[PDB]
Amino acid sequence: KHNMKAFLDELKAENIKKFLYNFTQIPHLAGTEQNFQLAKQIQSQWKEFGLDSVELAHYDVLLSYPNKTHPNYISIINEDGNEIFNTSLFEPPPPGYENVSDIVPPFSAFSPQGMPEGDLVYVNYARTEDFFKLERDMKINCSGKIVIARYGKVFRGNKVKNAQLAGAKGVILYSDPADYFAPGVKSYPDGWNLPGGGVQRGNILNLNGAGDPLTPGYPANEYAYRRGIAEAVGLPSIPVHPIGYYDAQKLLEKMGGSAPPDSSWRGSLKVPYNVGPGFTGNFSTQKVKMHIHSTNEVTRIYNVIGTLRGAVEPDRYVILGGHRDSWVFGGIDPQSGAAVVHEIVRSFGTLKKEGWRPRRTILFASWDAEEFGLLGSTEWAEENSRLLQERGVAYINADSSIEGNYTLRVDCTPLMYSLVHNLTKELKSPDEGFEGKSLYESWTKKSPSPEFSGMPRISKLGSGNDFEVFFQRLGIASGRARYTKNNKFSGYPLYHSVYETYELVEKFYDPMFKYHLTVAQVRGGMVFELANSIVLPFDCRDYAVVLRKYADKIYSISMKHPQEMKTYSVSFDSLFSAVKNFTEIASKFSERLQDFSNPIVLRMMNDQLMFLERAFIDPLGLPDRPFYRHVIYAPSSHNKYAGESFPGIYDALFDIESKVDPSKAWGEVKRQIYVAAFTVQAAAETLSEVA
Amino acid sequence: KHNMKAFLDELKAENIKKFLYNFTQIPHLAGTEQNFQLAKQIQSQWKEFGLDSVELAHYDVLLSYPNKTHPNYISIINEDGNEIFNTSLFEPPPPGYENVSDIVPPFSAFSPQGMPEGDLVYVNYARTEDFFKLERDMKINCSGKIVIARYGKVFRGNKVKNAQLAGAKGVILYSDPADYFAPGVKSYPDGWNLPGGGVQRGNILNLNGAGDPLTPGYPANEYAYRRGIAEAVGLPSIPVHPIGYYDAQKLLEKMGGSAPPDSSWRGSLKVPYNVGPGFTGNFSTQKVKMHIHSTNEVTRIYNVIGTLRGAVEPDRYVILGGHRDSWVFGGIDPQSGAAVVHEIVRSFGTLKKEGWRPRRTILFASWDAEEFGLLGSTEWAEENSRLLQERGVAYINADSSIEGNYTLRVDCTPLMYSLVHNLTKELKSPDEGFEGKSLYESWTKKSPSPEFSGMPRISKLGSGNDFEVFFQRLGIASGRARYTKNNKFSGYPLYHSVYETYELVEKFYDPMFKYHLTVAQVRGGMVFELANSIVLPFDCRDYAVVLRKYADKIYSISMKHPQEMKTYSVSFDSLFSAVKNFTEIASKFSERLQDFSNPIVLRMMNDQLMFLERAFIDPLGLPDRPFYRHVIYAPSSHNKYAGESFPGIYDALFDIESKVDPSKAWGEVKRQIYVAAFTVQAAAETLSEVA
Ligand SMILES: *[C@@H]1O[C@H](CO)[C@@H](O[C@@H]2O[C@H](CO)[C@@H](O[C@@H]3O[C@H](CO)[C@@H](O)[C@H](O[C@H]4O[C@H](CO)[C@@H](O)[C@H](O)[C@@H]4O)[C@@H]3O)[C@H](O)[C@H]2NC(C)=O)[C@H](O)[C@H]1NC(C)=O
Ligand SMILES: *[C@@H]1O[C@H](CO)[C@@H](O[C@@H]2O[C@H](CO)[C@@H](O[C@@H]3O[C@H](CO)[C@@H](O)[C@H](O[C@H]4O[C@H](CO)[C@@H](O)[C@H](O)[C@@H]4O)[C@@H]3O)[C@H](O)[C@H]2NC(C)=O)[C@H](O)[C@H]1NC(C)=O
Ligand SMILES: *[C@@H]1O[C@H](CO)[C@@H](O[C@@H]2O[C@H](CO)[C@@H](O)[C@H](O)[C@H]2NC(C)=O)[C@H](O)[C@H]1NC(C)=O
Ligand SMILES: *[C@@H]1O[C@H](CO)[C@@H](O[C@@H]2O[C@H](CO)[C@@H](O)[C@H](O)[C@H]2NC(C)=O)[C@H](O)[C@H]1NC(C)=O
Ligand SMILES: *[C@@H]1O[C@H](CO)[C@@H](O[C@@H]2O[C@H](CO)[C@@H](O)[C@H](O)[C@H]2NC(C)=O)[C@H](O)[C@H]1NC(C)=O
Ligand SMILES: *[C@@H]1O[C@H](CO)[C@@H](O[C@@H]2O[C@H](CO)[C@@H](O)[C@H](O)[C@H]2NC(C)=O)[C@H](O)[C@H]1NC(C)=O
Ligand SMILES: *[C@@H]1O[C@H](CO)[C@@H](O[C@@H]2O[C@H](CO)[C@@H](O)[C@H](O)[C@H]2NC(C)=O)[C@H](O)[C@H]1NC(C)=O
Ligand SMILES: *[C@@H]1O[C@H](CO)[C@@H](O[C@@H]2O[C@H](CO)[C@@H](O)[C@H](O)[C@H]2NC(C)=O)[C@H](O)[C@H]1NC(C)=O
Ligand SMILES: *[C@@H]1O[C@H](CO)[C@@H](O)[C@H](O)[C@H]1NC(C)=O
Ligand SMILES: *[C@@H]1O[C@H](CO)[C@@H](O)[C@H](O)[C@H]1NC(C)=O
Ligand SMILES: *[C@@H]1O[C@H](CO)[C@@H](O)[C@H](O)[C@H]1NC(C)=O
Ligand SMILES: *[C@@H]1O[C@H](CO)[C@@H](O)[C@H](O)[C@H]1NC(C)=O
Ligand SMILES: *[C@@H]1O[C@H](CO)[C@@H](O)[C@H](O)[C@H]1NC(C)=O
Ligand SMILES: *[C@@H]1O[C@H](CO)[C@@H](O)[C@H](O)[C@H]1NC(C)=O
Ligand SMILES: NS(=O)(=O)N[C@@H](CCC(=O)O)C(=O)O
Ligand SMILES: NS(=O)(=O)N[C@@H](CCC(=O)O)C(=O)O
Ligand SMILES: [Ca+2]
Ligand SMILES: [Ca+2]
Ligand SMILES: [Cl-]
Ligand SMILES: [Cl-]
Ligand SMILES: [Zn+2]
Ligand SMILES: [Zn+2]
Ligand SMILES: [Zn+2]
Ligand SMILES: [Zn+2]
Repeated sequence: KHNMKAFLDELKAENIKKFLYNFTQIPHLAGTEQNFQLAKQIQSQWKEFGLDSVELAHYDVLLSYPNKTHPNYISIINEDGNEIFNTSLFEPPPPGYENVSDIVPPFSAFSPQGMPEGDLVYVNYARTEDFFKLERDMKINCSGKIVIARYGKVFRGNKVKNAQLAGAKGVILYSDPADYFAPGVKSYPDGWNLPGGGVQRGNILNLNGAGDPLTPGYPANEYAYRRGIAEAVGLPSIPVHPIGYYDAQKLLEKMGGSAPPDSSWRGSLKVPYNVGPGFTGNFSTQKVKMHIHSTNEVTRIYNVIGTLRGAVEPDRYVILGGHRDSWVFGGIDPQSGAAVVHEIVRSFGTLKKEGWRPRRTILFASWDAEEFGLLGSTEWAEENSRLLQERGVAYINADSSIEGNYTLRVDCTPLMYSLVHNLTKELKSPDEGFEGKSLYESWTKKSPSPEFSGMPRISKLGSGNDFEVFFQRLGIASGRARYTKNNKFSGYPLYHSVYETYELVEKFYDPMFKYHLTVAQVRGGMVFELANSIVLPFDCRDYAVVLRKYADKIYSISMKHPQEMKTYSVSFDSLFSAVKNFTEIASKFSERLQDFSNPIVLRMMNDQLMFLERAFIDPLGLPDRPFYRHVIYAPSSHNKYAGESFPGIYDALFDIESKVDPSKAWGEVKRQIYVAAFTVQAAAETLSEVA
Repeated sequence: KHNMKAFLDELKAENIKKFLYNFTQIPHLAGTEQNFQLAKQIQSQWKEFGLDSVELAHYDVLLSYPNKTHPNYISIINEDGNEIFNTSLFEPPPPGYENVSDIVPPFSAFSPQGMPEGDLVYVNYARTEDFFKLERDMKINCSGKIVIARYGKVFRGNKVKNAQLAGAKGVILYSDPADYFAPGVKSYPDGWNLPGGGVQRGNILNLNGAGDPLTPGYPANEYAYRRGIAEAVGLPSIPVHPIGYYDAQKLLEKMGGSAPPDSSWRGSLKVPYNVGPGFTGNFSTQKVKMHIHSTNEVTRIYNVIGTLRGAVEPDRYVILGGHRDSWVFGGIDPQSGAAVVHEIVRSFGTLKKEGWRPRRTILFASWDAEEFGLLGSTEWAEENSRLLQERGVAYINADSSIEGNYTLRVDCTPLMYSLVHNLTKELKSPDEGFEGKSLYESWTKKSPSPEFSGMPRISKLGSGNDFEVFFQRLGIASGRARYTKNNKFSGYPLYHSVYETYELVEKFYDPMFKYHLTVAQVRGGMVFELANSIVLPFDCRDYAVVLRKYADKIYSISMKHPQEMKTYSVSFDSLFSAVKNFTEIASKFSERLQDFSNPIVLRMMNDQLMFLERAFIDPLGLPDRPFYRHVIYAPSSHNKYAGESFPGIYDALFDIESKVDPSKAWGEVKRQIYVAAFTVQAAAETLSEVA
């Protein structure tokens, strides 16, 4: 038979291993010839694997690169202008790769050029609350200072935005061993820890979903009109550069000024973690100078798009997508994901060559330039938005399959919760001690739901990956699954470093490729069910449950301000009424879904299921973030990686006690309650009987 | 049999007459108790006629009314402040209605209050080109003046916007007999002409599609958050009032200053049509003073929504809608339309009681507050946008059925051209001299296409009626049809006057109700075909033809500026390429549509037809007009009643030789060409094979 079990059994750990090795021998930086060659290879292989059509979709987008003959670095400079200490120009390359060319040195993509010189202020993780602590409590002024921040906790672009708005003239990002060095494990190449010369690359944009900074709204095709750089979306206005903890110790060790306010501001280096500004007495005339010469350049990128035409509903699309571009070798990020996609395509192709086709169309995507701001996925979705709007059933992401080997991590829409529970109960756990048990059992044991006994944790989608345009802009039900560590937004120690290699994975993460295989079964099984189940495998009742949880949560935030809610008559009654109505109507829809040979009622009902995520989209977008249109979820305004629920109301309430016109601030809270209550009711009504 | 002929044969002229009489005995002003009672009557009758469900949908929107105890009027005031002439406080009521209560006196709805006093300037029709002529050529400054303008040619709201931006402190609108008095016809009650005491009511908003001025984007339901009046959409900032030509002669006769620039500025009154400013020598110390005391008030309105559930595709909606609120008796506007809708519902109900149901769902709507800015239709569409987005096949409007008795007038999307041609070839002409001939024959003879031999004229949809939200905001294929005169945007003489009565229609327009019956057959036949045809009756190839015409036209406007197109490299190549591609893909889709027992391919193909109008929607809207989202058509920025093609490019090019930064202006032209080329290509691609 051709069923899910046939599909799953065809997946092989050994193939995933072969593909990972093949994808990680040379760097595949977006916009480089090597990454174009890999795109062509993937295209050719997906054709040989059996897909109906496999095309490259190219765009010309703004990318950023260091200048090869004018390198970026940071100095401590004495009063005579002698540079007495310089940060490294590159990470010491790993064993056997010391002769690999075209390793991009560490840099912060999209940093402007500049050579700012000044006094350092240490700002912990550079979070919103860290700047509150500095400015409001400690009375430390960052204006005209160079800020030094440790990576971790929030997306690095939010750190830069926070430093910019604090008046900083430059930002230095570094990896503290508190966050990037697990006690009792060896540094690469002898274990999976970050050495002191390791450095995390990464872009520092604040795109808010825009895609290519020059073409918001429209694909960056051959005739596209581009904004000038001054009007580009999301570029930082101050220079930024990342360094490792050997170099960071040299910058931090001389810091004076005020003591850290408490222990949560202290990392693991042998320094005081003084906040500054500037250095202690003897070194007080020394300064820090950045030298940043990177350039932004419009550059061609290439997505690979593979189609497996559906037998019955070819106009309904289930999409499996993940990126292909990497910072250097991409041993984990993204090739551990891309190798799993490659094997999934191979398995679907094997069934196809035997005469099988999925009920609905499956689209497979190898996205480019994800590392530079989700550019490949976003441009393609901008080009194809009308098709995706009207035909998109679901999107399953496929970045790194493993970021650890402890347990599964799933983030998805509530519409997929039941699908994920049912699928994981039918898969074998790969975990030591759970042989013969289900993946559901091991996952639930290791990552219990905080809400429900005997259920696993499933998180909200935020952003920082290629599902963003599909979910937050277009409102297509989306999900992701990967293996993870026991720091959830910080990344694993070797993230975006030259040390993320095939050997890292094969030696230290997954030598038997069993975790990769389990992730292939989860991602692949989800796509199989979404593309093949007669009734789409979405349970609207699961959205009703979470909407009540999110309403309770946002009401509880507001109720920290009872006097103001009395004064401005701030009521959540409409939102609770909408949620109650959604619960009622969803329950009745579920009964009809169980209770109907009629393909029109089926498809009418499948259309109701498919357009339910779509109904949470507001065509006017969220305030000042027009590309985040989903009213229930958006990436947190303080941390792109985290999802926030009822984001319009959440941001209206955030730090509201600081606003100088409380009448206006609370009016905007009420406006957001109305928009949310209306959207929930309108989504509910899409599930009512149609006439 | 139950087929279109059965439906059409059931329609009766005598019933339409009975309904028109019933709907026009008392005023039905939006927000009044009389109009709520009529809503309840219509609801009850549509239920008895056989509809499955008939509900009222109410909203609380901003309306505007004169103050009953402080009337609006205009004076000529002498230097001592004696008001030596006053305009009328009401129109002399028509015979037998002199005791009707609650006739709203003439006023301009949404005028602010004020008592501005000043010198008059006469501005012809107050069009953009009239202000260009005054300000640029004649060097006349309207700042701080009261402008007097004749009604006609463009929507009165555009006149007010133009006067406001010229710096006017008040606007007086009047009906000139040149535009509102047909030579050789008697004034009401002895014929259909406007008497000198007649006055045209009408709102003067510039909503640009927003709906209720206080709740743009969202329905004005019970919990809605409202803007403050200062942030309301579309309200004028200067007082405005309309008068008849007896009163206008008294204001114009003393005008001095400069002579009218040419004869196109002279109407038919025995005055010089001096442009001013101010009065001739002897009266130069006299001024004009307005006294406006109207109030804006949030008021409940009621739509009636009737559903006839489809037998096969109940989740596909064909909508027949038109307004019910009138300024006074609504003898033509809108009850000549509403009576036709009532008879159409009655006829569909007759088939339904015999066991018939249409294939798709038909929704029937009696909209409220159309006269105050399309408020009822727009609020309901805001409430139901997700349902309409995903399920809306077509919208057919149904305002006034007759505005004359000369020939048919059809405005619609190109997708309906073939439907309209085919239907009119099967209907009998009601015209004298064409007995036994088709309506297509009489219509084509009387209103020949300017493009094609042996075809009738069909115009572009603009706005000024309830199809706006469906077509320009939501992108649902829309059409309208009515009988008209041989002044196309000016209205008929008694438009929005107390004289628009049942007797006006019965005596002077359509005594045998044969024109009303013909319009019922056209509107009703269109709804029948849209709701019943197996394949939706849309021909995508007709859109390809018009897109080329519109591309040629916009290129020709640009080519008035060859040096600038050379300098700024302004190319229309992408737009022509998109149009060529749309033509090719549409031709291939049409072949497949002819060449496919498979209901999924059918419905897939019907979905492609239904979503083709939707594909012309840009979710970012047009510049500064977020509710006009269709890229091919928008209401003209100079005349809400007229449609403009490629409006984004058209407005970027308008008066471009006057812009002080030509580089920026031409850059925006290029940006609009890219948006249009992309949208045309994206719409084309929705017709490609789906996978
Ligand atoms: C959840 O679903 C329920 C339906 O089960 C839905 O209930 C609706 O609530 C609205 C808003 O409260 C009701 O609106 C009322 O409608 C009647 C006419 O039917 C009006 O007369 C009422 O207005 C009067 O009273 C108001 C309140 O005191 C006054 O402000 C006003 O000036 C009038 O005096 C009022 O508009 C509506 O009838 C029900 N519909 C039902 C029961 O079918 C509820 O709105 C849904 N929740 C959300 C968030 O949508
Ligand atoms: C109408 O439909 C046609 C398809 O029938 C479609 O044609 C496409 O045109 C684009 C834009 O011209 C082509 O883009 C080229 O793609 C190749 C790879 O296939 C690239 O190598 C080309 O780039 C080079 O040349 C450019 C121009 O000189 C340079 O600017 C660039 O730097 C490169 O050197 C170029 O991107 C595309 O291949 C075809 N697709 C086909 C034929 O299938 C056309 O775009 C449609 N019209 C609209 C408005 O969409
Ligand atoms: C990764 O695998 C691919 C596919 O097997 C290899 O590319 C092939 O290499 C052979 C030998 O040079 C060529 O003849 C084929 O044309 C290639 N096939 C393609 C591109 O589809 C590639 O060499 C492998 N890369 C590494 C680094 O091992
Ligand atoms: C840090 O790097 C800088 C730049 O390369 C070094 O300073 C330069 O030294 C050279 C040769 O001695 C001089 O000709 C340049 O004028 C210097 N450039 C600048 C910008 O100062 C510096 O010596 C290095 N510091 C350390 C400690 O290695
Ligand atoms: C997950 O599996 C459960 C258990 O099989 C499914 O729930 C059953 O679905 C069938 C078919 O509708 C019903 O007859 C049963 O009553 C359901 N059992 C329950 C609710 O306990 C559920 O549909 C599956 N989820 C999917 C497919 O998304
Ligand atoms: C318009 O027609 C309607 C419906 O025939 C009339 O309303 C009915 O009037 C009778 C007699 O008063 C009542 O018993 C019914 O309750 C009404 N039916 C309804 C409202 O559905 C109405 O009187 C007519 N109006 C005019 C001005 O002729
Ligand atoms: C135009 O109307 C105004 C307002 O009613 C008239 O002026 C008023 O006359 C009364 C009684 O004679 C005075 O008590 C008021 O003080 C006047 N009001 C104002 C505002 O001036 C005026 O007479 C009318 N003009 C004509 C020609 O009929
Ligand atoms: C309008 O009527 C024409 C003439 O009947 C229809 O065109 C015909 O459609 C049938 C069915 O597809 C074809 O087999 C013929 O070749 C067509 N004749 C032509 C193009 O001259 C046309 O489809 C009708 N328009 C509608 C229904 O919107
Ligand atoms: C990079 O630096 C070199 C050497 O100083 C310089 O000549 C060139 O302008 C720079 N390249 C850029 C900005 O692309
Ligand atoms: C901080 O720095 C600059 C001093 O140049 C000053 O303009 C700014 O107002 C200061 N802000 C606070 C809050 O102290
Ligand atoms: C993989 O699992 C084993 C068992 O805990 C351990 O040796 C190793 O630390 C894990 N690797 C990583 C990268 O967590
Ligand atoms: C209308 O005018 C009367 C009489 O002058 C006045 O008392 C009242 O305030 C006005 N009504 C309004 C503004 O609604
Ligand atoms: C017209 O009127 C006012 C005079 O008060 C002046 O401020 C304005 O600049 C004038 N404009 C032109 C174009 O003459
Ligand atoms: C109706 O038609 C006849 C014939 O031309 C004519 O008496 C009359 O002017 C027409 N009525 C109107 C309002 O045009
Ligand atoms: N490849 S990844 O680490 O999962 N995503 C990248 C890019 C994310 C973004 O730009 O939103 C990052 O977080 O730096
Ligand atoms: N009833 S009608 O005359 O066709 N439409 C009204 C309202 C139009 C509008 O506000 O857009 C008018 O033109 O004044
Ligand atoms: Ca773009
Ligand atoms: Ca509204
Ligand atoms: Cl992922
Ligand atoms: Cl109409
Ligand atoms: Zn990644
Ligand atoms: Zn990454
Ligand atoms: Zn009307
Ligand atoms: Zn009207």
